[PDB]
Amino acid sequence: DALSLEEILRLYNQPINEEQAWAVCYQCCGSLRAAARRRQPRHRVRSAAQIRVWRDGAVTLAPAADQCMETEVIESLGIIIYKALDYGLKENEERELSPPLEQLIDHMANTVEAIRSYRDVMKLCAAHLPTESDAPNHYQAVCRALFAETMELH
Repeated sequence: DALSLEEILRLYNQPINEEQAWAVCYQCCGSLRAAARRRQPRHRVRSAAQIRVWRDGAVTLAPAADQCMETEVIESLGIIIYKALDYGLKENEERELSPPLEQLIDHMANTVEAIRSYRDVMKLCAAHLPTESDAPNHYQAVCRALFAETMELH
């Protein structure tokens, strides 16, 4: 009923595509934003195991095998996302990321030459679309589908 992003990465044994990153990012903060709104303990994104992907097409961060501020969660999330977008490459090689995406990840994880809150992140994910107002439906579908298609592999 929910696949961890790490299960999805093992079954396909390949990286998520750009869009899927944009999705997981949006979906995921959207869940974090709505958990801080109920004032819930903030968890760091340790590994892609914690990123539960839902049938209905939500993405929610789990608590890890185990203070800490918002900007930190954003960052640790951005990192897993990079790492996922990275699956199965060696050291010498890194993936050509489409600039607005590099630019998103670099900003979430502090790798640049602003973004202080989950909200900020979504405004950016949503900016990636031809119509800004489409985000919450598109990024559902996208994830909804990444679940469906992964269950087809079993």
